[PDB]
Amino acid sequence: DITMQWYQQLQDASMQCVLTFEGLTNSKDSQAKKIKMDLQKAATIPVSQISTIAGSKLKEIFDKIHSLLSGKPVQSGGRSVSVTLNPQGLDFVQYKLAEKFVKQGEEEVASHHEAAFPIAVVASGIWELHPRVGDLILAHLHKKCPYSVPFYPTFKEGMALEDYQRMLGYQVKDSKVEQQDNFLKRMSGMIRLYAAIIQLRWPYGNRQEIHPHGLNHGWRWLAQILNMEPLSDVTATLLFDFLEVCGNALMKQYQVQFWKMLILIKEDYFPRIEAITSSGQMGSFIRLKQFLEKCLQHKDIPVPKGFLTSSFWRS
Amino acid sequence: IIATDNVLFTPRDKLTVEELEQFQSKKFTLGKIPLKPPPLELLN
Amino acid sequence: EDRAAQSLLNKLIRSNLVDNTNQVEVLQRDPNSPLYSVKSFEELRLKPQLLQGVYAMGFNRPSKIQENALPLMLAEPPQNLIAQSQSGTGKTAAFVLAMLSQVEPANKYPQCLCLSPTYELALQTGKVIEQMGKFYPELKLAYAVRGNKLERGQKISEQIVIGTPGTVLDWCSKLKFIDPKKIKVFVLDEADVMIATQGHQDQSIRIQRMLPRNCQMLLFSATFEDSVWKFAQKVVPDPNVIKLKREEETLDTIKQYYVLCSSRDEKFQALCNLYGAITIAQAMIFCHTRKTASWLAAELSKEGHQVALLSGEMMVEQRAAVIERFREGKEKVLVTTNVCARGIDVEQVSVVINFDLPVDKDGNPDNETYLHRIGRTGRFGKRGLAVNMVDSKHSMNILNRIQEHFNKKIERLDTDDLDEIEKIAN
Ligand SMILES: Nc1ncnc2c1ncn2[C@@H]1O[C@H](COP(=O)(O)OP(=O)(O)NP(=O)(O)O)[C@@H](O)[C@H]1O
Ligand SMILES: [Mg+2]
Repeated sequence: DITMQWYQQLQDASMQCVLTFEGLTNSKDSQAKKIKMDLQKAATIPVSQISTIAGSKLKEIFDKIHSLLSGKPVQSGGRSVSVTLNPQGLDFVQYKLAEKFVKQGEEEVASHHEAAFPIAVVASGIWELHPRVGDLILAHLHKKCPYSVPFYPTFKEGMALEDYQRMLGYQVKDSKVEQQDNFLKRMSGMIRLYAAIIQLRWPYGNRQEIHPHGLNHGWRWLAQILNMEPLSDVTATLLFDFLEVCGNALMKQYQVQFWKMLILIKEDYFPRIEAITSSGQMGSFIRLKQFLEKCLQHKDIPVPKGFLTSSFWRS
Repeated sequence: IIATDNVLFTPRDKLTVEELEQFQSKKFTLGKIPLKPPPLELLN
Repeated sequence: EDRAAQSLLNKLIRSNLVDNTNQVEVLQRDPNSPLYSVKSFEELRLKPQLLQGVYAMGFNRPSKIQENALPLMLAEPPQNLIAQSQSGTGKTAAFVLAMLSQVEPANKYPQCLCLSPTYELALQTGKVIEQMGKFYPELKLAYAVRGNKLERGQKISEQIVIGTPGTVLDWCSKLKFIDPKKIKVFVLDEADVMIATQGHQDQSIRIQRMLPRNCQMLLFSATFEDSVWKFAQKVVPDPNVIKLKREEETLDTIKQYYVLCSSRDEKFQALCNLYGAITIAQAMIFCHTRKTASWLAAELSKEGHQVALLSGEMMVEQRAAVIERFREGKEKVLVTTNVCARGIDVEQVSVVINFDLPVDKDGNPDNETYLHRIGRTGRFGKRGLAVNMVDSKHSMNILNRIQEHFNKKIERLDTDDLDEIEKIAN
């Protein structure tokens, strides 16, 4: 409940932000849509630009966002734009910026696991300079993927199924329901992003402050889920791609205590899945063992494929 | 002018007796993993 | 013409099988003979050093085409084969495995001969040999291609040979570098491209005729053309035939759209305005003119946008490097023109943009190009996106004609009214 209470604090706190700019969105005037247009535009694109080419140009995106959020003018397509145009713009750009980071993790990272780090660092860095934006991230990240909280949504009695699938985070429309395959990835990419943000820190600026969402939340995550009964395909998948991304940073931090947690899932939580998963979904559970059978004997969890190297930073 | 500190590890304070005994075992007990991170003392 | 190059680029960028859900047809010469089918490498009972190499390079179990091809080739007596399956199904890995099994370790002379249309393609096939047969000490390979100048009187000691068609002929006959009567296996890789040169077809046959009769004849082709099938029969006598229908790709799971724009600067404004509207990871943009592409990519870069540019002047290996970076995420958008325009398999692509419509020469819709271009995104149920830029009524005329062929509505997109754009693909 400590988590569920904290889970609601962020959710209804975001709803407060949905309403603080209420009127900027619900405006149909010509100028009223031009403003709403140019802000969301020049606030959600730099995040889409985040590449793996070089940390040298990755600073441009960071600075362009810091200027935008801090109020300075920012060069957009055509004429420059700033938040100073509207008082509601700030509390609006912070909302749309937050969704983009999870969205970039939703689509890009799900497909391309390595892009999780060059996006996280910018997020983990903007989180420091502007803590308000971070709670908004934790807001959107949590609803779109309640498994990141982590809490498994329980079935409320007397309710239709399509109502319940939406709660699980499945994208659903009038008649279309998102397949499981094209759903599982959307959740991988989200927690692979989450597993990257907690271990990375923005190098530039020389800040003595501390990580806003510390690697402590990575321990609780693994703990909080390993103490409850696993879902068939969701757990054994999410449990893997979280450890692949953040299992190297946790091994260094909580040296022996982390290993204990691994020799548990090996002999206490693996049986908890062999029965739960049917023969038609053992795909995820198999990767999870192939991942640990090595790591346990190798005494080492490989650094995640895609980690930003020194070369990436200087270059 | 102050600069705050961290919470990566949890002090020996704020740590229940059931949790202290978990961190001290050579094996964890299924379903009773402490939520709070371990202390600096027992990284072994 | 450009089929050899397309094959070459397809080799350099292919990272794994192209999965297929069509069942393989088998046309065994003696139908009375039961069908040969395998589901794992253990069943074939390969040599230890050979199976060691197979598992070494990442193969868990035979591919769909290999489930029928491998046993048929390893069966006794030696049975010939003509295989037809699209590029990327495992054809090359198949006859490389077959070769290394039939060879004898101690005998220092050519026992297996492969014909590749070109020198570059020969190298790629050679690389698969070196990998799969890395656990075969003393087993070497010799490249019998133009440019491999050799001194008269020399005798080859390699147990395998690979070379272009015109030169391999010289090796065996006039220069006496090879004795054809010791060849136990013969392959003609990529017959689909082999026929593109009239000289190659004749030179390949003449070589095939100098071989013994007990020599296992093998031929492979990506396409099912008639000119191929007519050519394959002349090369492989008393043959078996294996066919695998090309994976048909559809638009069932893609949402198609388009935008009306007055000029290029509006097509560009239309594109930039979209980027803030929806989740867009990486996307491709196909243009009509090389002058326009270089402009667009420049205009894109100018806005602080990481873009990759594919142009025809670039070498083949250079095209691959840009593509590889594109897959690695180094570049987030690829603007191309006539270079690899059918469809490139980059997985993190969320949107396909047709800055100009896929136009065939003569000014008609290029439906094959349009289908493959989007067929790549959204296979086996993935959701993709398609946006067509219309700059005139003639371009608009083509759009409805494409809409006719595929029977899917390409709905209108107004790049204004963000609310609508957010709804486009999520
Ligand atoms: N059994 C297998 N398991 C996994 N990957 C495989 C297997 N067989 C082949 N591959 C890989 O799939 C890709 C295509 O292999 P290849 O043999 O070149 O196919 P394709 O028929 O052969 N191409 P092409 O020669 O142009 O018609 C390569 O990257 C191989 O390493
Ligand atoms: Mg081949």
